[PDB]
Amino acid sequence: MDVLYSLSKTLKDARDKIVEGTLYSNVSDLIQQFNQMIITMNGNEFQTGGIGNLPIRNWNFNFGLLGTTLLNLDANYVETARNTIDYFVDFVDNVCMDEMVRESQRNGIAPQSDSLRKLSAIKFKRINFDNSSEYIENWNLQNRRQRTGFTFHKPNIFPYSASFTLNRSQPAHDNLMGTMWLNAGSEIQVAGFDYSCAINAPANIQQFEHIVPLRRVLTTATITLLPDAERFSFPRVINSADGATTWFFNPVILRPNNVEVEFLLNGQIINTYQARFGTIVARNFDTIRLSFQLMRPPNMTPAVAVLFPNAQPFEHHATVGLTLRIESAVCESVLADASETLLANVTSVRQEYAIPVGPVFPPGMNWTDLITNYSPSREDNLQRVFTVASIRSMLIK
Amino acid sequence: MDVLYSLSKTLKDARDKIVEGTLYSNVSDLIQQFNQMIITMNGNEFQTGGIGNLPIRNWNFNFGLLGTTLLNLDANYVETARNTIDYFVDFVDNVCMDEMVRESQRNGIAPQSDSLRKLSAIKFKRINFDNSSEYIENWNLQNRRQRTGFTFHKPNIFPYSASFTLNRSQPAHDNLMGTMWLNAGSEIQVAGFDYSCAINAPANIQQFEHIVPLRRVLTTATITLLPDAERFSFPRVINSADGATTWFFNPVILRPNNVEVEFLLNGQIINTYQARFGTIVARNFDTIRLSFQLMRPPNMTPAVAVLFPNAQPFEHHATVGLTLRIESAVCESVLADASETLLANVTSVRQEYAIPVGPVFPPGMNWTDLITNYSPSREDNLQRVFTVASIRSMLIK
Amino acid sequence: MDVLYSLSKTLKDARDKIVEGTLYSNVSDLIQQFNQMIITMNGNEFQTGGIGNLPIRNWNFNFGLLGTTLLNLDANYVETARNTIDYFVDFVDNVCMDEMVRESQRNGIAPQSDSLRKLSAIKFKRINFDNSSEYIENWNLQNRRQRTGFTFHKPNIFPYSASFTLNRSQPAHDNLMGTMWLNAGSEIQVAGFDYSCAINAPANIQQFEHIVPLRRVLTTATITLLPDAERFSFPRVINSADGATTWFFNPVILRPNNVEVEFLLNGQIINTYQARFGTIVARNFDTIRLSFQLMRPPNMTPAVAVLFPNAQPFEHHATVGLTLRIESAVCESVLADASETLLANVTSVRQEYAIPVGPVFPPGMNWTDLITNYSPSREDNLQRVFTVASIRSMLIK
Amino acid sequence: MDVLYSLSKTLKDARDKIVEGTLYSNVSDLIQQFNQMIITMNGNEFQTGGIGNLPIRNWNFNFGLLGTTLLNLDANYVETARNTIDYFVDFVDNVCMDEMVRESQRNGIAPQSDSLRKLSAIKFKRINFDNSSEYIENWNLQNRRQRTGFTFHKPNIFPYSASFTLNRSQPAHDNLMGTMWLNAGSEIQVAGFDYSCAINAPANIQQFEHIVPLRRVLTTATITLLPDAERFSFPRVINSADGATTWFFNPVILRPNNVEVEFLLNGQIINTYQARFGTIVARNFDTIRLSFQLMRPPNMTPAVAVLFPNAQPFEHHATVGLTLRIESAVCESVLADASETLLANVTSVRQEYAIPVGPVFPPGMNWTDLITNYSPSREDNLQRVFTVASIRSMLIK
Amino acid sequence: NLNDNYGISRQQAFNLLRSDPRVLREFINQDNPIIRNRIEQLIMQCRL
Repeated sequence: MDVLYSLSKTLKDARDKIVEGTLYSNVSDLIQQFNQMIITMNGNEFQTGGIGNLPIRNWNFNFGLLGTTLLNLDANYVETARNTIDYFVDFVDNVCMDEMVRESQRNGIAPQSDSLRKLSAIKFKRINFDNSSEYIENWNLQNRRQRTGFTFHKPNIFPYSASFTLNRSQPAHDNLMGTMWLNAGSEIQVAGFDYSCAINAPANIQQFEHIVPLRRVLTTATITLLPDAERFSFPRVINSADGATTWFFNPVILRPNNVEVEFLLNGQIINTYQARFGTIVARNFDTIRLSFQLMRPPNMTPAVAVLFPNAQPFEHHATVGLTLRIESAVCESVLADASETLLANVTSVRQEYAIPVGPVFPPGMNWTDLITNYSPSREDNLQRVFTVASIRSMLIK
Repeated sequence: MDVLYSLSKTLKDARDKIVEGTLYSNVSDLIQQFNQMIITMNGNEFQTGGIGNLPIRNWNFNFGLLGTTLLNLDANYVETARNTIDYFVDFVDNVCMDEMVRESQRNGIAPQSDSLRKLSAIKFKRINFDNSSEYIENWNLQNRRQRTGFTFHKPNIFPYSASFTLNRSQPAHDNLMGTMWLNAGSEIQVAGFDYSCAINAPANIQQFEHIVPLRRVLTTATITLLPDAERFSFPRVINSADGATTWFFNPVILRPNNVEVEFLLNGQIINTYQARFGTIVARNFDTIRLSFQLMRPPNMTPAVAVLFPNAQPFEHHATVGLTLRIESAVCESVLADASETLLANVTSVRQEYAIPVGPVFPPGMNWTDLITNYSPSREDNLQRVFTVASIRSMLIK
Repeated sequence: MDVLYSLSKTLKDARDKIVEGTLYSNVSDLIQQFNQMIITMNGNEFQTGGIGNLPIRNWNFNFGLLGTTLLNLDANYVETARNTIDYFVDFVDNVCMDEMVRESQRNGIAPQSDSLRKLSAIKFKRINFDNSSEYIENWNLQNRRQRTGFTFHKPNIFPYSASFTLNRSQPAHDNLMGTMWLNAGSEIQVAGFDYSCAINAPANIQQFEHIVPLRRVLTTATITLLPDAERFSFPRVINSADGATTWFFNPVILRPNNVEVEFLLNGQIINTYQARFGTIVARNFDTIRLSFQLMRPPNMTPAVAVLFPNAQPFEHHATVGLTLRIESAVCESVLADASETLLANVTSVRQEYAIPVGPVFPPGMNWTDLITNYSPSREDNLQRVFTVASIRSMLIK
Repeated sequence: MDVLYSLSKTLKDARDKIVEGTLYSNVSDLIQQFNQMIITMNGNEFQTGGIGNLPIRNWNFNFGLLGTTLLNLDANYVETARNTIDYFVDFVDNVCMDEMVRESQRNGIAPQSDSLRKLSAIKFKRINFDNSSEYIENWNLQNRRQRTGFTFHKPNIFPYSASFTLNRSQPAHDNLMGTMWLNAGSEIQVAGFDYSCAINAPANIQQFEHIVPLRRVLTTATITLLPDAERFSFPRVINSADGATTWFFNPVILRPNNVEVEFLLNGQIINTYQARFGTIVARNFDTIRLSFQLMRPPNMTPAVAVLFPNAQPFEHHATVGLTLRIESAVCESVLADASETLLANVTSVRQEYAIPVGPVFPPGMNWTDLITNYSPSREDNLQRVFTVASIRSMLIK
Repeated sequence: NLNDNYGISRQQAFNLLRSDPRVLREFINQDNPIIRNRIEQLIMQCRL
């Protein structure tokens, strides 16, 4: 692994640092890096590719030492070098690819494709520059059994879930009361709905309590909370509890009350916020419980009194709505993130060549069905492939 | 202040560069820098803690140096290194916790923790390794009395407020005309509503001009202007200005025509756009003025002409809506953003060890309360906290 | 162009690193390269301005040689350095701005300002630092014709185009069957709507088919798909084709059934998604097709029959929508975004000095008018001005 | 790639220059390059054939160097060269073809033959006599990032589509109004027709529009414009749109008035011409609009008043039209003219060697489908094939 | 708007400030959407 990112960084600095006219002093360490590497490469022969329909490639390391140059090197060396550089980037691209599609229920935090295992031999230890990007550093830290870190702009952690619970339900469905929630992407939209507007609940107050569990634990998150749900506030026709008929829903939305947001971890109240809207901060949690109250209007105006008679026939139903968007977060484990395309690069290199997907990943790299069945083993596999994909990004856009 | 970033960037260089496998000429000058730092530290003593649950810690300096004879790195090297690095990261983090929870009524340009107080002393200035980070560069060139910049994505700069203006109000609240707005995060949703639908107004036209002042100077605003008002397009039971009554609102949207926008700077026309949608740019402004007309369709269709009769009663009320979203900007004062965590980190570290609410920050790091009543003194103190939060973010995760 | 990025990074490194106190070898190389820049640039006139109302300045270079004989840094050295770098940054930004508002129709990547035209002479190609950042990296690369790439978050690819089409029409507009959509920024929201709910069509399912064609082949994009018309969910009063009649559309929402999204390229089908929701990844596409079915419920409980009378007079209409957001990607051409600041600077610097519009660029750099007619010459001119904007973007933010 | 053009021209110069009797000084360059070639080409083997019907042929190089100390040439020397010339020209031909057949979905500007793939190495870069033909030059220019240029005589840029359009239709065709137009080869002929001769219409004027977009912009066009439709001037029997019956056409020609031809660029007027025929010029255009008004004549001799009876039954039909012809042009891409055998030769050889259809070239080289969806990858492969075919052309006959 | 996004020369400008027909008409003939939109604003603001 370490070999991979070391060589990728040295090839990147090669592609980006050899331009005509620089002092010979800004490049001396670089050319000596390259020379050490190639000296190690003189003698190595490699065979790779061939799982799926991937091509079989044979690589032969036969080039001599780079050219020693004057004060300011000239374009001849540039061309001679970048030729072998093209060949080297081809090699490493096919390397990342051959590594990208392999999976195993057992170990596999470590390399699995035998080519990298050859790279795992002590003979390739001399070839190593450093690590500068995050993921390799968290790799080495997990190699040290310590804490890790990953900063996501809108992390994607929620499992696709459009589902509702029933409290007051009739086989005819015109006296409903309950709570309907949409979990999706990096968003949660909950809505507590009632048809009688709490005429029979004491104090003209109806309680709602809802709880979302996540599969992995986040850290130090920033979360925006807006007090009107923006997905459930319009009329709808909704399927049945048995999946065999349909009912109607005409909404009216009010400001909620007793909006109480708790960030929990194993039965301990880690954070609690009362009626605070806008962006909030949470120090450490893995589950979120929302509690709120739908209050019958203490007084009402003539237009309103047509909204909640004390009778049974109803043509508008009340609802409070709450939307929650995790703007940015930090996680210790590896999660597919918004800004980077690491998930995207992985799935693209998985699909583009019709590779029959592994025995533990989902069919076709479906991500939400994956996190629904997200395991520690799957966590680690995704971690390694994300590592190698971030490597791939380094040399081929 | 610079001294601390120098220390921590060097500590980052240690964490990143001295890992078995490097040629010594690749770290040589780094090694000299690190030994110079450690020398400069031998000869002083520090004390920390002393407010909130933050404990006092007494820090000494009597250390050993790292070898400079190595040609290729061995493990015992980085072992003895991490030995000292543990102490140094503990020290820098303790310094951060200490200073983050301090204040000054004015002149917040200076730290108030004994640590930095003695730490900016003359005998310490030898360690100015570099100013690689962005915020430290801003801080430096600020010391030199110069113009700066910071590039933020979807910052939270608008003052949060959920309120509404009526221009024609009747107590019974069955014939009303006015303007509604919502300003939060980087969103402004603004709408104008008419019950007469401008059937009695001169020229079959209604005008709304809405003025949103920005509290801090912006530069290079990329905005999206879109013809909807999403949160303002569904029935509502709103409290009136009575503080004792409640009124009804059922909207329908017409096309907001002659939509004209003016981005002003201290009161001079700077950017002025007219009947243009999608993406838009403003260069340098401090307030926004939105002028738009509402117009009754001179042509109709039966289903239309029923809802908008020539009489005074009214059941549907016309409304025009505009959406303004500020995607990314460059600012000249420190701001809370949608892509970093400084605000979050500082709020966390304040709440953690029971910091009694001091005499400067508004209570509870309520960002909206802070921004709505912005002040130069407070922006100074927040600049301090954000630079040092960035400092902290480098080492500890 | 490379000489401009050279000078830019020269000045940026001089602004951040060299301050009094550090170790000399830590800056010595940088000082040597800066001094060579000086030695070679002194003794040549540079005439900026000479079009429009932008000021017409002259530039002369005779700055001395900053000392390399020191080992530790004195206040006077950095004093001179700042006094000189002020001059230099003013020069670089003025020449940048001048190159900004120039164009051509032939050789759209060629130098256009007299300063740069003089400067790209080979006797200034002996001072070039590196190519570190992204935009000049891609410029140099596409000059050598390897594969290209720019990383975009929220790539505003489509124009704004609020259009709709009718499949079954009426002169009274009371039996509409068709589609509406809003496509702009990064977002697409397309909805298919019906009035008779397939009470005449075979099998009680109504088909809708919709296309969106792109103008550049994107690459490796994550896309979120959500099952709703998030901007077509409220009663509407809309013009007909010739704008002589206004029709009334009052929606009710169902689920979209047999949702079939197809990413097509080059007259071939590339990738599919059927009944998968939430986030997805697509490798390589230039056209999106959305084929979706609207189904009638088989059973209806008391609430529904009023929503759908089996006879021809209808009040409430059924509709199903799709929301499609391309989260992030990498483009092989240049585009704007919501997370960078290139477009804004381009537009501002063009807006200020009242430059007479050129024969090639569209007025006001109107982005949507550009995208509707993306032509290769304009593209290469974009790329040029965006590299120049990045250059400016490191020097005076 | 370059090496193949070099070799072809080299052998061409051999064929045209190396003839008995001359001064060896006259051929110095030629024999110098030839000996360089044989220096490079010994010690290696090349393979072709296998794909399609091309038989696998192996090729070697063992010929010895050629004399230089002569004074005047003898046919002995000539055939001494010619026996090698034959082998080499045949090998050139075969490599040309084995490249010609090849096509792939990705990266098509590069070659696809392992022959050319081996040719790309440094060992072959010694070989170059000259690059002075037009197509290799445009090649090297689209390599050097300069404005490319392809001159053409009578280009076949308009795709083939002969269809008509109606504005008013009777199921029996006793009352019509519409247009016909055929755009073939390099010319277009449009003709708008009415049966009423616009008697009922307002102010005795009937408008006609017709637009044509091109899939590749042109430059410095010298267009010819003749007002007529010789192709639509004789009584026709034409098939309806649905396909069950036909309709009649007996038109009578008038001359069109206020003929406006508008050559627009990206929705910007560049050339506009009214009240004028003959040869006109367009500097930079890609979108042609022909708009013309038919005016019912002012006053008519009785034989004419018989033609257009003011009552409803029509016994003759009115028509006015235009013809636009492209003689010479200049473009950014590759095109099909009426004076080059590139398109001819490539189609012919693909047929003769009977290559199956591949996913880039549509079946049967039908230039219609070729130019219908002209797009990047197709363009690149077409440039490649035209280039290599031109390479072939000078020698094959 | 006009001076910003359309770069009229000083001559055209001083004509405008006079409300000079030459420049207004030639600009409409060049179809700047801004000028036509202003004149349409004026037209519509006539509500007899």
